[PDB]
Amino acid sequence: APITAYSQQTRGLLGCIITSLTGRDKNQVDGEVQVLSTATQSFLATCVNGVCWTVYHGAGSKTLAGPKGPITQMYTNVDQDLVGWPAPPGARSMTPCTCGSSDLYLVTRHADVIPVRRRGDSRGSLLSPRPVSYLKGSSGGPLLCPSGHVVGIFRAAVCTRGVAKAVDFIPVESM
Amino acid sequence: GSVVIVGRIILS
Ligand SMILES: [Zn+2]
Repeated sequence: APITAYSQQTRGLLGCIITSLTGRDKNQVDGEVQVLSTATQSFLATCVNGVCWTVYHGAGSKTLAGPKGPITQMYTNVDQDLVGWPAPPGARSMTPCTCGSSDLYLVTRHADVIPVRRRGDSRGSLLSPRPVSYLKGSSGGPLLCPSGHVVGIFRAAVCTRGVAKAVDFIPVESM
Repeated sequence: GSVVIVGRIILS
């Protein structure tokens, strides 16, 4: 692929449950994509223009643990399945695509970078299909064009019989 | 109950 990615974990359980409860995260925040957890689920946020964006089926209407206590959504749009918090200092903010490319790259929670064919405003097909369990936890993850700009964030897999062949996504125009 | 940054992905 043309983009590479790696993860670095920042907390595990005890730190997780304790920080959701308290709402204060003193950790140093880095990188273009935040890995997120709540009690029940796991998902991604993509930093675009100073907003951390993720899927409403994952964050609900929750605050995001921050340096100075819990951070309030500044964007909450249930039908689009989109929410937005002002990104914490440290986040690497990315930029909206304008090249209109149809070669896209999905970045997953594991930092794989997998090729996607843009098919509509909000649909993209996996060039090589994957098991759906491999995309699990990756909602909110970025779809990249080949110069590394946001075309959208990952919403849901389209899957028959446990293999994922396409993906719905929230097109960055929505953000 | 607040969402928590449990890790991050660095882009290249
Ligand atoms: Zn582009």
